[PDB]
Amino acid sequence: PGKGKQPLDAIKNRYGFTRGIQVGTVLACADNSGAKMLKTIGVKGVSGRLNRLPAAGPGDVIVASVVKGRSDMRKKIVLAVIIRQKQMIRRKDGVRLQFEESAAVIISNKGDLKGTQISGPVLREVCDIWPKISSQAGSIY
Amino acid sequence: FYEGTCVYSGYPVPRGKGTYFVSLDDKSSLFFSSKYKNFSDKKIKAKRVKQTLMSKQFCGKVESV
Amino acid sequence: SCRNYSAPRHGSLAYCPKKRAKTTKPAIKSFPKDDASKPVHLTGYLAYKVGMTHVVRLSTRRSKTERVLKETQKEVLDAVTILEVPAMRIFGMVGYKSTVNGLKAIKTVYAEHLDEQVLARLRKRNSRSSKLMFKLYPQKYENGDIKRDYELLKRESDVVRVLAHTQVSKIPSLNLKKAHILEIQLNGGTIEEKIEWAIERLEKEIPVSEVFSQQDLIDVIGVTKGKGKEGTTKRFGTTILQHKSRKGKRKVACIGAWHPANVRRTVARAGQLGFHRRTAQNKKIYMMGNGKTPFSTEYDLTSKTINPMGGFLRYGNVKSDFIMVKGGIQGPSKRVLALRKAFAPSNLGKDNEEIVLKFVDASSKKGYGRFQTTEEKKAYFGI
RNA sequence: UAGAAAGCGACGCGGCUUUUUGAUUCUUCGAUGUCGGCUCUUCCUAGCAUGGCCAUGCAGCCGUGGCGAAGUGUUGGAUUGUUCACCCACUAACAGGGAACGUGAGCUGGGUUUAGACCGUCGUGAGACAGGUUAGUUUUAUCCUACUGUCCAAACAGUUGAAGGGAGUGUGGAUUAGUACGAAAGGAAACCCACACGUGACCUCUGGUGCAGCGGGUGUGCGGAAGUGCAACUGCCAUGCUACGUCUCCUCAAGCAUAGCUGGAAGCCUCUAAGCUAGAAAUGAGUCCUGACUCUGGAAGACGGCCGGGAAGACGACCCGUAGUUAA
RNA sequence: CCUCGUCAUUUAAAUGGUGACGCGCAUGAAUGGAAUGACGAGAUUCCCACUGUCCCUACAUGUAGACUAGCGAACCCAUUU
RNA sequence: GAGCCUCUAGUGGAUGUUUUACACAUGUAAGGGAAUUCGGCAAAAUGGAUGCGUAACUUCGGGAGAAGUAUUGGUUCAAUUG
RNA sequence: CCUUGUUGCUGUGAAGGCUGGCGAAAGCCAGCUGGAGGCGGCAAGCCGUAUUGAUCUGCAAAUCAUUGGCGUAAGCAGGGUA
Repeated sequence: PGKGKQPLDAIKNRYGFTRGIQVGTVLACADNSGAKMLKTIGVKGVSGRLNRLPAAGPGDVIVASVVKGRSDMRKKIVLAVIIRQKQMIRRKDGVRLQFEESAAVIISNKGDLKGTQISGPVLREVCDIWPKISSQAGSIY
Repeated sequence: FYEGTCVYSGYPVPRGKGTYFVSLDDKSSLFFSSKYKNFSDKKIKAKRVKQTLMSKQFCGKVESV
Repeated sequence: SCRNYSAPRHGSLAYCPKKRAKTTKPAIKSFPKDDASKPVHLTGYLAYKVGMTHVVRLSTRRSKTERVLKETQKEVLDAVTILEVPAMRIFGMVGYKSTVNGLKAIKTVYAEHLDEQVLARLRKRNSRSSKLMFKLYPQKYENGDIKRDYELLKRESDVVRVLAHTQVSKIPSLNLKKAHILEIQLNGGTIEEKIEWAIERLEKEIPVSEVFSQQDLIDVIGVTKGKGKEGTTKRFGTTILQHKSRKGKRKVACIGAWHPANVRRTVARAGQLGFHRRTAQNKKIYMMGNGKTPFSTEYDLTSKTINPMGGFLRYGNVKSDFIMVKGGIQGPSKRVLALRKAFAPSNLGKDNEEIVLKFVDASSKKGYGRFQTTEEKKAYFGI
């Protein structure tokens, strides 16, 4: 539900994959918007329990701050979608996948993309729930 | 039913075993096990690993294309 | 003072005290409600745990409200357990009467001829016996005592159950010469019908196909694996303490307040873990078959038995009839289990769907198994 | 916006609580270890979320005031020794408290409060300062009782069920539907599917581990090679164990608040004075775990040790075998 | 003292650090005042590398410990718990 | 005359059992990388020799091994210390 | 205070000296030789920072492990004397 600053209006179904990315993780930005590295500060949809750090998998929306990028863009808070992950995932058909490096892509409150082109490969399941990503990805797996 | 053929070893992979590794070059590749994935990372040439189907074909111990 | 932050309890109090089970063989203690509107039928059976494998099935399950036009079909990979079920033999019956103190047994009646395997349960040490066990009982057939006995059972009873034993000599890997004995309830019809149905079948063999069929939901009762004496970190799941502490980190730090001046039964302590009775409800039968008849799917046109290359690790090859069920089951290989018809029917959509298999894995369970049959291994290697 | 009372409620008046700080000195000075955090359990209600309802200045959406209810929840961080405070991020929501200001023979030792030393202010001085600063030893259960499991009281085979325990909770998407309702702007209401946290099990797959097994090299020993010690390094990996893996979790009955039916008192009226109907995440049962006293059966021998194993194990105990698909 | 002083910089967020300012409860000149180099098991803040400190724990080794032969104490004690 | 391995010369006992939990000395770990805590306490990482290349400030002596980077085994040869 | 014992391996490279170049002079720049210092890294030793580790009915009325500080010198030590 939409509360606080930077609310999200476009909620989607989670997949139950392993959660490789958590608060504290620094990861690359894959789009052409001008950010380069993002530092993870929160995850949408997490209600929390004692002593556990919030974590995310592919398809989930993270809150992050821009730690490398153009001057206009640094030290600001932003929303992004996780498109690939280095931790292993299992499909319901039993196939297992693993990428070389993790990455995310920046979005608006309405779920629209910030940039126009995405570097490198993207996970098939993400393109099923975020249809706009299908248009501008490098390859689908 | 098979999952495919392992990239490094040449071995056919049974359904429901092994893993795909996807590089930033955009290629997807299938490995039989962690053993042979690690040998790729460490740049061991497959033709020198004498139990592999690749090595046996190269030596002419096994008839191939 | 109140504690600083909220958190849930560690472990469930539904299973405390967690003591060790008394013997390894379970009785079915509860049976589904009788209904006089149906034919006479049995309600349970005994089985032995063989091992696990995996299968691929086709599916088409989706939300009824999903707007997608196409009849999408999808492969799913699932893990399964195999149980061996040789035919049981009927050897007697018991009648019970209802009282203000529950059900009480009136009399028990046995068959004229009994097997060496069942008489062996009655003695303690197998190899030291005079074998004068049931030798005088057959006279009761001549005397008409049997005919007086049936009259009393038929006259004054509310519930009727048969006695059945299992043919252990068919499963050599058990190293066992004494049969297991179970008391099984009959539902349907009237007391008279139940008694006549039983009388017709003393000394005979009932196959598992009498009791269960494919796609049915069943309850499985068994005793879990044993793990010895264990600490609180494993027995109840409590967190490990700070790294620089003296006198040990793997413990509950505080076991009570000053008042009351005693330890409460709700606090975690070290002790026995594992070897307890547990019942798993609503497991579904994927397949039923026989250990030495080959089978095929619509898609896998190979013809093979259920047995993997080299057999199951400490068991060997299945020979009798078998059941295959979804998911994992209590206890290690070789333990006895009790099977029961489901106590009540399920409303969940995941339970009530059809099952269509396309592949079953038959590769070796020792090491990395990479062939499905000896023919493939002989073709991969030379000659 | 009319109007005491939807919501408020001046000036005055009566109570309850012990969670704040005072007031007093009854108990302990041949000693009851003193602040905060960590860990873990239970209780209270003055109800923050989640369920059922009543009023409204209740069109709808969002709210506000009240009633029965304590089953399940109430988080991750930055500065600070802090309880407290104040900000950032998430959330259905981030309510408030008690148990010797719960908890040091459970830990920790940052603060305070022995002996060293610096600064400011006071003192002729030795020295002072709920002013600031830095360094400063955390002992012992083998007794009794509680608590957790284990054996005996209880021959062997099959059972019974007194009594005790108890468990599932919540979020989202789709559809109803851009519908009702509204001038417009906006904008609701089952069934089905995905997930998180909690609970109980399991190794087919995938990670992890390397005791058994196979290989490799460095320094130095056994005249060389082969087989190898010691110092230790290193690649792979059976069985097993494990989670970062896989499977798992609803149905009756009596009825709260309320809203109703029939109906007198009191020819009318009226949910109540008798009687009846619908009714909550609450209560009591069943399915789930433990198993008191019992009940039914076989036979002149039965049972224990000793010997050998494990699917079981601290020791007992449990599951099994002994002239055989027995062992080597 | 008031006090977690005000303004700037460092963080997503600063009872912290550094830079400025000054009617300074109660700074200050051999009761020695001020600005640096080289050297401290001295006190304090930040960045890179690195990691079982942590999320969240799992498996394995040696030595004790349990059971057994030989040997064999003490603290403490109104005691009926 | 470091640590590690050998020659001369010298050396040893509370018994059996594969042995749970909790300890005390140690190893290894997916993805993340100080989120832990008063505080990076403990651990990990770096490490010898040869070459290239080295800042502010300074009492001109130093800073300085600054930082940052590359090379290294066996064999068979040339050339004579490179 | 008197008489004695106890310095092994390595790095850096002051004063003084010899060649070659530049300069009208004064004196500047290279390469080599030389080996100073309460100067650096270590050994034998002397000490006592951390783990607030082990032990606390101890091996011990102050010990043990790993980790640390100095080690060509206002350093350490035996006997005689005050």
